[PDB]
Amino acid sequence: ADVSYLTDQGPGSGRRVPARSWLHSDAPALSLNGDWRFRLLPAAPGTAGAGSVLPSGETVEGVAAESYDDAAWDTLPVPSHWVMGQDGKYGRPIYTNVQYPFPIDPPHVPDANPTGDFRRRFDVPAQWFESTTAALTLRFDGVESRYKVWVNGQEIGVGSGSRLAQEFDVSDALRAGSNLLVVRVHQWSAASYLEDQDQWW
Amino acid sequence: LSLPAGGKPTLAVANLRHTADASDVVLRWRVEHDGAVAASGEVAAEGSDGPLRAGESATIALPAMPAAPLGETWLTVEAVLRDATGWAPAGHPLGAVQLDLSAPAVPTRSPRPATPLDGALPVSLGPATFDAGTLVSLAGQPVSGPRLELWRAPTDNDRGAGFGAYGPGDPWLNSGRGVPAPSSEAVWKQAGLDRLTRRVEDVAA
Ligand SMILES: [Cl-]
Ligand code: NA
Repeated sequence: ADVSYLTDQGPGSGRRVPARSWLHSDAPALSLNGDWRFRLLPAAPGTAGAGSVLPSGETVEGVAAESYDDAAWDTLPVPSHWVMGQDGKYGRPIYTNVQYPFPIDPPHVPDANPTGDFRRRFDVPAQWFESTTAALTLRFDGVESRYKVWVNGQEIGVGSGSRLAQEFDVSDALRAGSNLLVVRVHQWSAASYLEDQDQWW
Repeated sequence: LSLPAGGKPTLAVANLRHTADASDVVLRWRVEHDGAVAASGEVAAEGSDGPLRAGESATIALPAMPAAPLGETWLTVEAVLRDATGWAPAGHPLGAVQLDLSAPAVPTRSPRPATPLDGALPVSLGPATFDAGTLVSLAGQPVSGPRLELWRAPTDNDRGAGFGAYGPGDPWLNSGRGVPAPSSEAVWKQAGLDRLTRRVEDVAA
């Protein structure tokens, strides 16, 4: 399983939609915001230093599958930061001004890399698949830092740019009725080198 | 101590005292093969006219001591008090010297450097057990490591900054006062030597 996306120095990958304005449109839309199933892993699965981070039997990217046992997972509000509002259950904010909190060894990041897996079931109206609709777009307005996205088990792409919006074309992955969105979010990635603002991580 | 070519071990002795001769001292020797005593004896600290006098030196040939053919052979000589005083017991040591007499070493033959393989990592090797390439036990007990360390708990000297440091210049210059500099501890902490992080680049069978 290829996890070079974590250290890649490119703009992101997959079914990317060309950049456009954030507009007030009357197009049909829905918010995926709410309480999502969540777990925090101490390391990025599939990396050389994370050989036993996942539960027995789970494959590196098996979290994407529609056939997945997440029964025991906690829930986390989205939007939120996992290091805020949880009494430290998932770690705490880290404040640096100039210094990076990891070695300056671009584009490599530490083995201790809090990685959040998010699983969200949602419904999409049957009418969105009629010919009056040309395409279906999934939009993330902000994720810190890099993340990979799967819809109904299909890899959709990888996003970077923590405070920048990113749209993906999910026309071919969605179906009428019940759907699964899975997002894996890493605290540290190659993008962290571009994001050394004087603020809390 | 020295071993003159084809000769036997030679002990140089100097009585560096202000007044007393060496009649109160006995020179004890032992030869050990990998730490186990093989032979041992005593000689007296004698000069050209009785006990070695304050300011006098002598050289004495010790018995032949052929090297063990395998392992290491070490000679130890110690000057010890013959008799108790009010402040020390009979046989109290004053100082000691060693000489390596070992036969030419047979360095053990290390395994050839090997090319990494594809596929599964071993889960155990000899007394070691691994969980995805991470050590978890040795000889029946939980163990972690090895982990590189460059830090040591700074000594009081490591924390000093009065004299200068000797690194940046010939130490014989500037009356041997060094070049003004922070403490070792200060530079170690500034370099982050106390907080090294370990990143795994790759693991392979
Ligand atoms: Cl570490
Ligand atoms: Na910063």
